[PDB]
Amino acid sequence: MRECISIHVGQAGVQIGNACWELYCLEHGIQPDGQMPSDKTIGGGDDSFNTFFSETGAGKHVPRAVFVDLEPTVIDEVRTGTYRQLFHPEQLITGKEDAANNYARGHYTIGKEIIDLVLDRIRKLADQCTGLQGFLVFHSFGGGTGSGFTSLLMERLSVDYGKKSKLEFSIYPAPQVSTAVVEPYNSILTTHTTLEHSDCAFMVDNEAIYDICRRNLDIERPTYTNLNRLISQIVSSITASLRFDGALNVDLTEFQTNLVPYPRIHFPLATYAPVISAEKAYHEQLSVAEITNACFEPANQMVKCDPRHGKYMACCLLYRGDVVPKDVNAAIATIKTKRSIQFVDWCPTGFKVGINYQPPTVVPGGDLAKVQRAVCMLSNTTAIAEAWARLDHKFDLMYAKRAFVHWYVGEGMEEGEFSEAREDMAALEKDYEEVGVDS
Amino acid sequence: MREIVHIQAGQCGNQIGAKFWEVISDEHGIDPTGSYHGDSDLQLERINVYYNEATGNKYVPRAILVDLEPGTMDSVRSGPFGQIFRPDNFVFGQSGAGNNWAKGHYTEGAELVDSVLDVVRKESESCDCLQGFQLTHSLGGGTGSGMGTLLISKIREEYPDRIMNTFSVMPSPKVSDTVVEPYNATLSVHQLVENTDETYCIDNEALYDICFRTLKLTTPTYGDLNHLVSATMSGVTTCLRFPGQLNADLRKLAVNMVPFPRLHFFMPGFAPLTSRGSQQYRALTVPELTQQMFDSKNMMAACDPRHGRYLTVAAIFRGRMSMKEVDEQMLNVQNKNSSYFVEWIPNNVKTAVCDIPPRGLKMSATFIGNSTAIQELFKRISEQFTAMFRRKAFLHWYTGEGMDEMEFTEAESNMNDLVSEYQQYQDA
Amino acid sequence: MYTFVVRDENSSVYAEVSRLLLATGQWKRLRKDNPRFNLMLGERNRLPFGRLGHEPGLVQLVNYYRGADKLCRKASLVKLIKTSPELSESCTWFPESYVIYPDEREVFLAAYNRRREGNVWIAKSSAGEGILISSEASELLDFIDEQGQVHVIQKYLEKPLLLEPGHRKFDIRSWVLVDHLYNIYLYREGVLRTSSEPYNSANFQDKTCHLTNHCIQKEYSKNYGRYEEGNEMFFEEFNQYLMDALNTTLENSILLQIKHIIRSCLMCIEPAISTKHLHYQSFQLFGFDFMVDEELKVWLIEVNGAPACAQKLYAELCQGIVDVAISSVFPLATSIFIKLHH
Amino acid sequence: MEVIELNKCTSGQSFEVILKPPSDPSLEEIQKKLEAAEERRKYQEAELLKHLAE
Ligand SMILES: C=C1C[C@@H]2CC[C@@]34C[C@H]5O[C@H]6[C@@H](O3)[C@H]3O[C@H](CC[C@@H]3O[C@H]6[C@H]5O4)CC(=O)C[C@@H]3[C@@H](OC)[C@@H](C[C@H](O)CN)O[C@H]3C[C@H]3O[C@@H](CC[C@@H]1O2)C[C@@H](C)C3=C
Ligand SMILES: Nc1nc2c(ncn2[C@@H]2O[C@H](COP(=O)(O)OP(=O)(O)OP(=O)(O)O)[C@@H](O)[C@H]2O)c(=O)[nH]1
Ligand SMILES: Nc1ncnc2c1ncn2[C@@H]1O[C@H](COP(=O)(O)OP(=O)(O)CP(=O)(O)O)[C@@H](O)[C@H]1O
Ligand SMILES: Nc1nc2c(ncn2[C@@H]2O[C@H](COP(=O)(O)OP(=O)(O)O)[C@@H](O)[C@H]2O)c(=O)[nH]1
Ligand SMILES: [Ca+2]
Ligand SMILES: [Ca+2]
Ligand SMILES: [Ca+2]
Ligand SMILES: [Mg+2]
Ligand SMILES: [Mg+2]
Repeated sequence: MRECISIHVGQAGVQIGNACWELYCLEHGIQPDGQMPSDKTIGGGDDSFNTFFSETGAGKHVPRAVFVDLEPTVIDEVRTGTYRQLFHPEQLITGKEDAANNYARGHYTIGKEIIDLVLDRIRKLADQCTGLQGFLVFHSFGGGTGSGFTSLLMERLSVDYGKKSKLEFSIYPAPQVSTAVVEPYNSILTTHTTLEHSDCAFMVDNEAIYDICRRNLDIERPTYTNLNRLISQIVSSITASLRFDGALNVDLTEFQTNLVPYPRIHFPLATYAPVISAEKAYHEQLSVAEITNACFEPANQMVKCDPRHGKYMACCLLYRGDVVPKDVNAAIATIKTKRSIQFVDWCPTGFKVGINYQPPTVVPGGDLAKVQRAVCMLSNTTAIAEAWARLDHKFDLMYAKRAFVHWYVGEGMEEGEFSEAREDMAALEKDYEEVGVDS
Repeated sequence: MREIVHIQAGQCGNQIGAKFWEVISDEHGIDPTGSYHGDSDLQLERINVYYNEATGNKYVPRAILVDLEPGTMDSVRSGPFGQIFRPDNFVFGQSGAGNNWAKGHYTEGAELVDSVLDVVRKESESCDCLQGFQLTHSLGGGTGSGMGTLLISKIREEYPDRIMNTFSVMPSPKVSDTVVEPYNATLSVHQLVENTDETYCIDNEALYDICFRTLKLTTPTYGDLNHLVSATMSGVTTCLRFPGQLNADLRKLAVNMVPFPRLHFFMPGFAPLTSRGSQQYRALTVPELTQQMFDSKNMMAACDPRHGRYLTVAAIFRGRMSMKEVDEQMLNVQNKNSSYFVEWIPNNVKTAVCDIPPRGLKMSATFIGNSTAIQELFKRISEQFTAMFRRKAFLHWYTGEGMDEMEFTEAESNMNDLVSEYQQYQDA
Repeated sequence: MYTFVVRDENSSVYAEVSRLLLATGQWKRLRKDNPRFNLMLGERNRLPFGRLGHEPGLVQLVNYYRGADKLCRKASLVKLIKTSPELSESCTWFPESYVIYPDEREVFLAAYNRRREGNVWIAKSSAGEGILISSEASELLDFIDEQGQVHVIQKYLEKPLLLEPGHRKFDIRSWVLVDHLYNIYLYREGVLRTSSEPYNSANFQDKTCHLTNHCIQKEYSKNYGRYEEGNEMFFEEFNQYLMDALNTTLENSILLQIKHIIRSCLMCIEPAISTKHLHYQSFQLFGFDFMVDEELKVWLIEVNGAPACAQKLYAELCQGIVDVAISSVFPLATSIFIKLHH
Repeated sequence: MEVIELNKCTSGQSFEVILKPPSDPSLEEIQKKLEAAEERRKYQEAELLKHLAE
């Protein structure tokens, strides 16, 4: 048993983290009190779930997590929430004033005054670990804290934990739910600074999640709560192998090994199915074939892009529920001769498959319906570079006029960092094109 | 939890200041005695942004009332909510400024400015995390214009890392015929361009035309104008005092609205446009709110938006309505008139929605635009300025207070530069 | 009020389409870099498909199919026909072709040895001129190495159908419109780009009776426009010729094969380029070029992704594009096409 | 079309299917960046106070 520590930064990180740990408790049968009746070994043990939960003598299971926000308003809800007894106050860290949607303010100005505090709080969790694997870091691209402080934290983590793995869960900005015109700036800046420090990052476009909620959950105007409960399902599907008994993706290092051939190109595309509304009176349960096929539909992806016009470097299929290998292999056979699936020449056309018999756990009173089988596909395709293209184009439009730049320079950041970050993104697009494009 | 300190200076500043406080006090369920009788718990969630507390649960407005004469501040005490204000926060002189910028900024005002900052300092010390200041004043007079900008400069010197926001009433020959107002306004704008992060251009020219042409008021009063000003100030501060995601604090607002430091002068807008004491029988739909708030006749700046381009826009819808329909309507406006929005600032229109509506309305919409068309306003002021200054007319009223002609030339040059900067981004 | 942008000023076809949309008074042209559009008349190269379909409140449509270049590149088309099981060697309407780099060199040489034991071929690339016809492989290989980019070696149809009087070669251009639903519409009006100089089996170097390009016929020919105006014969005349000379019809002897080939090519790549469930929609106009031998067998020569149109046919075709490819998605306030059902 | 590494347990199982074969900066440097940014802030504010003093 090797421990995993989750770090939630900024509003998006915290609120998404709330949803995840709520789902984890339900999945493992852990109460809001922290008590877990099915845990026969009191005050310790090295089970699979212990990778995410530590134990006390009173039989309390507390998440190996730290919450960090430069403003107190969001984490205050966690301090007074239904899961207040779950975390001990040390894990919840807040400042007085936030980064004001300004990367430079979160990274340089404010970030400098709380970084040592956060690291010391993280060091206390590490000391409780007999064999730490690394970290899972949740944050937005667009926020000043999610972007600026996170990149500072990742740099410090590589220094204090040079051997540990670090995975990202990143929220890609979407106008339909965005709160700042400079999010493209913040996204490029944090991606540039974090790139060499992250081993595998799962991007989630709010646009994709928003439309899925509208389209499949029939929600007219999706809220963060709507978005986050869906996001938590995807995150749960991905972390399930670390929290349960299995042989696929048992440790953080496996994610890089199975999904990331090239270090810089560490952004796997997540696709999830099925998403069914709980408001629908009854529902025809989808087969293994149907949910698998849906993994190659752009409308089910966490990032809208066209994998047909890119190449695959790796593909992992994560099933939860009533699934046997036989039906999966048959589903893949049908799909392979039906859809356009091209791998890079230096890679085998294959799928790594993991099955967890336990069906997806849903939040009681939520909008997602209970299904007997679900799947999350993790595919490293060059098609996700479309998201980099879009983001970089919006960057160029504003930066050409130097719009809003004075806000960053005012925080101590040099203008030269903009072009440096942008040129790094420019090389990143080229890398993707080299791998996935021909004549 | 992040406190704002409010300052009102001069006759206009105190009149619109008081009218602002009684309106928001109402919206937050606060009576003239300073006690909370509100039913909703939303009214109290962020009420610390504008109010302080005390034993017996007394909510005291974090406001400082300033003037070089006692007259207008006497009116504030007498009529409600005159007694909600902290008595020691009344700072006033006796001499007056005589509609003279120089007197407010250099002579008369200089003598009173220190006692004002002492009160500002005491308020700032009570704040867990001060975010900035908001000033209400006019630019045409002497105290609000001259002493107001002196205060802004001295406040910035002591709080250089805080946001400075102002509600600045621009002078109009239709409302006031005092001949030196263009001098006072031009001197003030010079100051604002340098020392504020956000300035709402509340134009008496536009306020008059709305009352005359739309509200059909043959002889509008200042009460009528302040009715429009009050509704606007409530609308533009909605995202600051209620639970929200967009522009929740002064700095985030400035970061979304101000792409270049000098271009921080906003055109406010509102719908529906109503008159005081006049009950509207039919509430507007989401489509109607959206069309009206973008209508040139609903702007408080007296500039034609069609004559320029929007750099950034903030929209606030209040009342119980469909978020879906609001999103649709705000989308079609941009898609219908995409040419008027600069293309080098993607998604430059942000929308917020608050469930709690203003008094007397089931729903309304407030518009905040950073448009290059605002150049027309400064261009109007500049012409009135040069007509007199090219002959040095009435200048002795200022040189008598120690000012030199060069200070006028510099102010004029800066405002003209501001106009040209707006023009260059209008042709980008 | 619908909105569109133009990113290809050189497109004569979509210049006319742009004119018609404005004439409706229900369309508005925006700056070419304004993202809030309904319709994009995109560029020919490196069209940013990745930025489409990400504008909330807008249904976006573009006049190109991402990936359709697989069909509109000479090297790409050859590889497509061979590898695609839907086509494969079960394709009897595509001349024997090989891709050669300055690779199927050995396979082409092996084919060249068998033909020698009618052995005339033609070398050409996607990048007027730039073409060489020869009976000797060494001449062709030297040219491919002489040139820079990749070329395609294809069997030259030695026995083409010849128009009389004149004894002259020719090719057929068919315009095909594929809409967002992947309906395949064949424009009823096609055109025959004819050669003016009589076909000569002996001399290949005098490329004017062998190449039927409109530019070459007006720059290397002295008989330009003598037989037909602008060396362009349309279906009504050609149909009458086939009836008088061969007692057959255009529909029966040729058009059936053309419709078959068109349907085959486009159905093959459908799963790769279809936008049915995409966040943005596509349509595109194609230019198919065919050859006909003396036995009235139709051959596919190539497919053009950015085709022009015949002068007389611009008004009708461009209007049809608006009716079927644009107004079908953005409705306003008998058909000239033949729907190739599938 | 080959299945490999089939692992089974009570919670579920995993395997791999092949359809076809193939054809950091130090703490020192970080401090130097953060303090260099802070100095640029201090300089910018110092100028503002100097300008306001004039
Ligand atoms: C009279 C008075 C006396 C009193 C003056 C109040 C005030 C407020 C302060 O700002 C300054 C102004 O008002 C200054 O006002 C000036 C004196 C010094 C005084 O000096 C200062 C201070 O005095 C006088 C005016 O400008 C009054 C205006 C003038 O239009 C130009 C006149 C037509 C003109 O006579 C013929 N061409 O209609 C009047 C139209 C305006 O009436 C006022 C009400 C009438 C006005 O309340 C309402 C507003 C909302 C309005 C629309
Ligand atoms: N999916 C999802 N996205 C969120 C959530 N909260 C914020 N976001 C997105 O995050 C971006 C804004 O960044 P925030 O995380 O809110 O800002 P921050 O990290 O708190 O940093 P500050 O600027 O200091 O407030 C926007 O694009 C939002 O759409 C959330 O709860 N769920
Ligand atoms: N394999 C072949 N056998 C006989 N003739 C051929 C041939 N390949 C090409 N041609 C002749 O070549 C001419 C066309 O050249 P080609 O179309 O390949 O180049 P191109 O793409 O620059 C012209 P377009 O795109 O307008 O059809 C035809 O008019 C035809 O007469
Ligand atoms: N909208 C509005 N404008 C006012 C009010 N009072 C004065 N003004 C305007 O302010 C200018 C006069 O300045 P004033 O504030 O009275 O002088 P001060 O006391 O020295 O600051 C004129 O242009 C008036 O039109 C008011 O209550 N409402
Ligand atoms: Ca245990
Ligand atoms: Ca590392
Ligand atoms: Ca005195
Ligand atoms: Mg925040
Ligand atoms: Mg061609």
